Amino acid sequence: FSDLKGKRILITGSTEGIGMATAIELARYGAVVGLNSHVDPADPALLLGKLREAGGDGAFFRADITKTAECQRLVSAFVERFDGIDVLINNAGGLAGRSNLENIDDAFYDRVMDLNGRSVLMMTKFAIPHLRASAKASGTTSAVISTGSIAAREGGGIGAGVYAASKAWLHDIHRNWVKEFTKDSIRFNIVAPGTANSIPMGRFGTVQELAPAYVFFASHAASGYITGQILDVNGGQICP
Amino acid sequence: FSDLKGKRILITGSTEGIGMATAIELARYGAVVGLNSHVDPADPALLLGKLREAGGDGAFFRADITKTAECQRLVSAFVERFDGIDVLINNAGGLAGRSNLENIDDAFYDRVMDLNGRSVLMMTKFAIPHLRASAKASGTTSAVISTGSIAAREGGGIGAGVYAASKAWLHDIHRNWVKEFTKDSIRFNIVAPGTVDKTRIANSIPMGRFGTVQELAPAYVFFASHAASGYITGQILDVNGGQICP
Amino acid sequence: FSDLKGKRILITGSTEGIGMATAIELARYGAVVGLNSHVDPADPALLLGKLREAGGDGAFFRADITKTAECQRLVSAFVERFDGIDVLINNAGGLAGRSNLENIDDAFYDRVMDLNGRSVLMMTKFAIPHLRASAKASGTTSAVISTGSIAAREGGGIGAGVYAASKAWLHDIHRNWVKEFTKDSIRFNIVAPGTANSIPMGRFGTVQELAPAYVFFASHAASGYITGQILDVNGGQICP
Amino acid sequence: FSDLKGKRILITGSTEGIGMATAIELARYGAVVGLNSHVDPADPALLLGKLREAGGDGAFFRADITKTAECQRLVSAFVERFDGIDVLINNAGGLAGRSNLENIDDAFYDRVMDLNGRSVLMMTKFAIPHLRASAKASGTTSAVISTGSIAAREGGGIGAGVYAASKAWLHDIHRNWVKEFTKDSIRFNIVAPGTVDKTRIANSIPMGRFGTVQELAPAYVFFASHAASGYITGQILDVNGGQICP
Repeated sequence: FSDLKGKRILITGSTEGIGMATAIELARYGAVVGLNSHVDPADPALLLGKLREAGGDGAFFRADITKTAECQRLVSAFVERFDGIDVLINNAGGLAGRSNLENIDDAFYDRVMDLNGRSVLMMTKFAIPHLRASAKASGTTSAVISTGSIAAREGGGIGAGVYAASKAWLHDIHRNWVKEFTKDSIRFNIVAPGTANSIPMGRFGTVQELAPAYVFFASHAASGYITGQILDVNGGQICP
Repeated sequence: FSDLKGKRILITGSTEGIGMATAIELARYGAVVGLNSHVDPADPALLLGKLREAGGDGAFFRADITKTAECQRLVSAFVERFDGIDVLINNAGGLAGRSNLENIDDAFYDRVMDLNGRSVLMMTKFAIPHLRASAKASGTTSAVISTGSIAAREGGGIGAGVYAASKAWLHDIHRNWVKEFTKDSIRFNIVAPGTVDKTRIANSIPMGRFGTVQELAPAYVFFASHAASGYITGQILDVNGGQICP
Repeated sequence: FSDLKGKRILITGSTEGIGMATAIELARYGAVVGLNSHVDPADPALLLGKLREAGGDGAFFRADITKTAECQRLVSAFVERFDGIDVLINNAGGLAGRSNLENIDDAFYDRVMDLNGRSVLMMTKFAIPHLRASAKASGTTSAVISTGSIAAREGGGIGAGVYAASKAWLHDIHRNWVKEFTKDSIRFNIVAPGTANSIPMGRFGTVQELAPAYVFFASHAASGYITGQILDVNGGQICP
Repeated sequence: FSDLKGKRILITGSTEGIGMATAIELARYGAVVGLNSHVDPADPALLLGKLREAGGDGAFFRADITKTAECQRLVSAFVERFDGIDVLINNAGGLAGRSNLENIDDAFYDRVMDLNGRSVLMMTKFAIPHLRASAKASGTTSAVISTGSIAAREGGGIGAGVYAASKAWLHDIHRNWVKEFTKDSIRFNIVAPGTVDKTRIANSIPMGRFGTVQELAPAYVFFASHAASGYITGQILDVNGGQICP
């Protein structure tokens, strides 16, 4: 993954969990990583230290990407700082509460779909021209990676229907983006985490077991001929 | 399909296309069909005449189901007329325009997702109580049938990404509803049309032509009948001339 | 399903279970049904009586379709009797024993694949020219229906790996046949039965709940624009 | 991928194409690679020289793995040389001809299914005991990686039906092996190439060209490394320039 050195990678929802672990793993190969959350972390400089300690660089950008204006602002701020985008990682998302169908109102639907649907759509939209520029300059490809879910495939847990559907939504919109943007040499791939006795490996995954898949999809040398794919990382929980 | 006689079937978006053809075919087996559109058909009496001539009955209910309040109102109106719901057919939906990703704004996203996402969610939400009651009274099952799409599987055409995604959204939410509502003896199935009535799309179809609405309706009849499909739930039947073989 | 009247339907493995139930249901719409098993049933005339009582007709043909020569003989015998084939139903198949991977030898592999693979391949092969002729004469379509399985999708039970794989094999070869033979107006579809607490409906299916799907796929009026599809009949056991 | 140093990786069909490229890329991380072909390469010393120049080691083993006896013999030979197996890569396979269905005879069926079905079954069968022992000794996982195909998903080209089916067979038997062998800390994953090195096939690929073997190898390296993919089993990674997006 020597081709990740100096690559400018914007990761949404990356101050904790999978996003932060991915940021660090990418930074180990010299990536320049834009961290993001809707809230300021306790110690932003510490996160930056971990990126630089690993061998890369970066910055933290606060932005609430449930709002389209904020997606625009985040992309513009990242490009102002680093002069472009080589990889976008759509990682921000989540359940945003649980509700059986009969208790779902407009507010609940809006909340879940803004977090998991509108955010990914608009982040990607605003990143496209920068990703297009990146691939043109490098003569290789640029990349989008999005965090999917097992729930996209088998409906998710009771009360998590809208969330599950939003991930199926994501998995399929990537297929559309392959059709539109492969001509621009932009690749699109998904890492789909699982959720214990329904898991063949008999345990939940750790963030360290998720990060390498993102690194793989980020590197043109590793995955340059790979686009429109979903790699499920779930200890065998589903074998699609 | 003799077990469809008297069954009360609410079909959203059924004044034209697949919905109207399905309504007529169900009426042939004596179904009582609720026709619906967001706008008034120019003569509802004629459409209802066709249902009765086929051998069934029904009524027309105007409701713009992109609005949650309208979904509640439509279910209430149908239940006011027929006291209950035995089958809900979520057929309303559509592209609502095309846009390359870089031209998509909030309005475009909201429009497509209200038409294909919010609508089916809220229609199903408001119908489920009645479907539950229906199944309990009959001792068999009640049914939800939703119109999906090939685009749920392979991303749809350029400009149709949000539509495509909204259909994948539907296909997967049905899987969730199987988990929640199979205990209430409610079945959930999808008919996923390919291309229904250009040369390039036809060449991508092994049968070399687009489908007709008459070729779509029988799949809905099959999924509506407990006798035919009583042990079938959580499934998608693609009707597409071989355009995709999933 | 009024267009099934007089349709000549050859069903392999149809003296018991799904095959016999399907034969009867088709006969209710006036179909002429060729029954088949590798062994003579106790009372062949009784089965014929059930077809005729339902409203159709038929005959019983004994043939061991694990052997290609027997597939040829069965097709030739059916056509000798009824002058053609309008629908082929590949229903013969089954586990043929259970074996964990380490105990699988050539004999086991051969047994399972002859029953589930070679049989379907060769039955369909020998039927094609008759199915081609049927569709040309009717001006509509002729049809192949094959019995698949949930096991094609999720690997089957422990010890049933070769069986499970043979069903995935079937599901995919149908996709190839769509490409080759749609130009001949021959349709190909699959009914995929499930196998209790892993089943949302909380029970196993009955043969009566399986038969209608076959009738649906057999009728041009019902499924004339449907080819290359799999309808899983499994009480929600998998929602693919 | 530092955890690949010294790992003993048996790759069937690895004197050319994807197998040879994968062998070399693994050797770069210090792997000990068993090269195999059903026929003798014209100079094995040269191929082994490339493995050592890359930074690894290995040996060549001739075996026609369409025969079960040869599968046993190959595993025995590799284990005789290196005492065990840490990763098995089932890469041997291929069309073995094309035939329209009406021209397929028993010989055609047997040939394709021995090459793509029987071979992978028996190679995996004979390797599993050693993979089990390997995982126990290391305290991590051992791995099986098998070469699948786009044809497993969408039926393959005209004439390639049995090949296509044999790859679907493989994709699904891996799912069974996850159920049986995850308890032994053996992982099972598939790399499914699309088209690897005509104008019509290229136009069906969004990237507008066939893949190269160098673009396939990294996926195998990823699946071979417990550090990279230790929580990944029962998966298929398609490497196809967008030809199918499953």
